[PDB]
Amino acid sequence: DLRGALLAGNCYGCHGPNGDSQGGIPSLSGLDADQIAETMLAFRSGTRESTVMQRQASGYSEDEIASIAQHIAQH
Amino acid sequence: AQRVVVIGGGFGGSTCARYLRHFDPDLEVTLINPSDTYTTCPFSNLVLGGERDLASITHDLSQLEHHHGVRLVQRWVESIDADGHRVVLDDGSAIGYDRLVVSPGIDLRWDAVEGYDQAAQEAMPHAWRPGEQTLLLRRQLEAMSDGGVVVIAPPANPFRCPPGPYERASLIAHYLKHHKPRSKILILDAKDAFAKQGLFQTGWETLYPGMIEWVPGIEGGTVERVDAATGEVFTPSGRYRGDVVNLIPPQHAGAIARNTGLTDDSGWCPVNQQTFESLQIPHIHVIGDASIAGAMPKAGFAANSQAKVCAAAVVAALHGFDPTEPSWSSTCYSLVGPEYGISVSAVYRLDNGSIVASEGAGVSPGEADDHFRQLEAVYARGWYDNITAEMYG
Amino acid sequence: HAHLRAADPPEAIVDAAGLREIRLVFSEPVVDRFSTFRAFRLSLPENGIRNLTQLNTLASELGVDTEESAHHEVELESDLSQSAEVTLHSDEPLPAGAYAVVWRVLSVDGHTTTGFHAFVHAGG
Amino acid sequence: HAHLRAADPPEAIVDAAGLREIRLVFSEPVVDRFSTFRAFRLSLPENGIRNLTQLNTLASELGVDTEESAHHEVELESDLSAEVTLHSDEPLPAGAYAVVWRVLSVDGHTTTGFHAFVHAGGTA
Ligand SMILES: *Cc1cc2c(cc1C)nc1c(=O)[nH]c(=O)nc-1n2C[C@H](O)[C@H](O)[C@H](O)COP(=O)(O)OP(=O)(O)OC[C@H]1O[C@@H](n2cnc3c(N)ncnc32)[C@H](O)[C@@H]1O
Ligand code: HEC
Ligand SMILES: [Cu+2]
Repeated sequence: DLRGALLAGNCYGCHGPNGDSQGGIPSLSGLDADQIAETMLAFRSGTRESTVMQRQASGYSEDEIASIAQHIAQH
Repeated sequence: AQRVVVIGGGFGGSTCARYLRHFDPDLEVTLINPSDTYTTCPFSNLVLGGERDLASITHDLSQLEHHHGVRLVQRWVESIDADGHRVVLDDGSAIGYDRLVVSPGIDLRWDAVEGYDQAAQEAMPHAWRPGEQTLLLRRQLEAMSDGGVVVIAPPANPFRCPPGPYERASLIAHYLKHHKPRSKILILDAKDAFAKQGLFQTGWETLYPGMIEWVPGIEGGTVERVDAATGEVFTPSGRYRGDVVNLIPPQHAGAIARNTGLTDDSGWCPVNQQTFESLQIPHIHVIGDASIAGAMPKAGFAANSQAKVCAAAVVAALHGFDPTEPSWSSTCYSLVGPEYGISVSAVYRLDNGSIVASEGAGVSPGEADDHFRQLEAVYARGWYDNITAEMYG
Repeated sequence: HAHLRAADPPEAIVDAAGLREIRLVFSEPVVDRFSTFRAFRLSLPENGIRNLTQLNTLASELGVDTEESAHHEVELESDLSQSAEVTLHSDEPLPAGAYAVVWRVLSVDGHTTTGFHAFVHAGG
Repeated sequence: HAHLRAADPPEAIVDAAGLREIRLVFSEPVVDRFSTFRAFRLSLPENGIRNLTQLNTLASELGVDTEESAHHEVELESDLSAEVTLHSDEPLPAGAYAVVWRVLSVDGHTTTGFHAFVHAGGTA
């Protein structure tokens, strides 16, 4: 669906086209749903320290985080 | 075969063209832009600070045709036939559309600051549109003798990239600190507050102490008049002279949006907050700086973000389905110095027909260490190479 | 053409405690009846000027014609029929400042020119 | 050690009407008791000065250890934590000025320097 595509599309803005980073910001492509979701939430609550990932991660609900997670790994 | 014509190959349009083919590869997608190449205003501050050149921030649009099958037309769009669903070019040719995406960026308001018309831009460059102007200002900074004063006059909201003038100050300072250490920067602001003000000022105090003076509008910082002949800026606190002066005039939507009647009184384009279809001419969509997008800054990231939602929405409209619920994000990274980075960042969400920031949005933390600034600098360059890859790879 | 060849105060920053006399020397003589001289204390930019080119630029917005301006006029008395040597008086001495002397002059060759001379009077 | 990063008034010619203080900003803080500031109103030559290099020449003649000189010293009460504001009770008259210092940082290093400017008068 387009819903998931829009939730996810913005991640490519920093993380590179379909998760392939040119550098600096880590890559996304070589990660599965579970890893993505589990660290989104980790950044969100603070558990995992971010420079900007909490600012971004906090912008999403737990449901949306699952959609984003799925869609990036599937694609 | 259904047709989408996209006007402009910058942050908005190129992202739109690519995503249109991603969302429906059955579309005949034509993107129109005066040039085979695009130079980014982002990172042009590093050109001003003599860290890169214009080539290093210029990109080929050819990949959109070669790889993603977007017909790339190198022309100016002169006229929009809204009724006849056609676009007229500068060569006299025409190109028809079932749905039109307009992402033309900004024009400078020539009638806004007394003294500053089209002719004033050679001596008193804005450089708010990159290329020729970036080049002119840098050559000025290079020719300025040590001990001179650079004047930067940013405008009132709203304008393209609200931190941009303050990163410009920062990086010009970086160039001055290592080549012209006596030189001074003077910001004559129309506003009483700016983006990431706390962060910039702490950055300036530590990287460029004593280099930079900031005068708010409330203390007579506003530019009422300028004299392009004499490097003079006139303000309620008096007359100032700059050895180099960067005047940044208030802005509005690109000519094509204005001329076509897509803009309202404010000089920006009102649009359906969900679909970015124009609230004024049906079947034309407006993205990027030219749009009125609620909370969303006039930033490159925003344009790119808006482009995605827009692509999705036009395929929705072209295949007779309801538009989906949309999501956006924007993040403006500023390099206070090449190894000192700060950010303002947000995710966006429709809330009562208005685009609004989610909770969580904010600027870099106030009381952080040097490592943190270094990292955000690394990440800024990451974003830059990444987002341009997405548009032009 | 009657051009400025020399002047006192000269084109510089000078201590001139009681300045009451400004002297102009022109390349040809000059017709009193058809020559005008005016003089202004320049109100400098807030962040000031850094050299004499900037004195001159600023001084050149004035001219014998000018009306209301940023600057402040100092009433003068010409002391001359025909002469290459013009001398300008004020009863009281001049406050310190950047000054511009602007003229329109008829040469004896029949030509009209305009011009200016600028200096900085530092006090003393 | 302790270099000057900014000064008010700037190293320029200015209309500083009744200037009652001079403000200096250094790269790091500066020890009060051990640091001395002196200010001199410059006596400019007959011919005057044509630019800032020549003003900076004229100031480098002076120093903190300076007894007999061409120029007139001025009484300043000093207030020092990297900004120094030199104060005078009386507003300063028009002049080319020099401020000169010997300055001790907290690492025990000394740095001397000068900052010159031209105050060209004007009114309140
Ligand atoms: C000036 C500036 C901007 C800036 C920045 C720093 C500076 C100094 N830093 C940024 C940053 O760190 N992060 C960020 O997200 N944005 C930053 N920006 C802003 C960014 O430049 C703009 O917000 C962005 O450009 C907006 O995108 P948009 O697509 O709306 O405008 P554009 O990129 O300029 O592209 C417009 C293109 O279309 C062509 N054009 C215009 N009219 C026509 C017609 N009639 N026909 C054909 N082509 C047209 C233009 O030539 C241009 O290529
Ligand atoms: C969806 C919209 C997004 C997903 C899913 C992810 N991001 Fe990012 N991201 C960014 C930076 C600079 C970092 C490094 C961490 C930091 O300093 O904050 C990250 C990190 C991640 C990670 C951890 C990766 C790892 O290998 O350890 C994941 C799973 C991740 N991000 C997913 C930058 C940005 C950014 C900048 C403007 C945006 C919009 C996003 N990230 C968005 C998403
Ligand atoms: Cu003649």
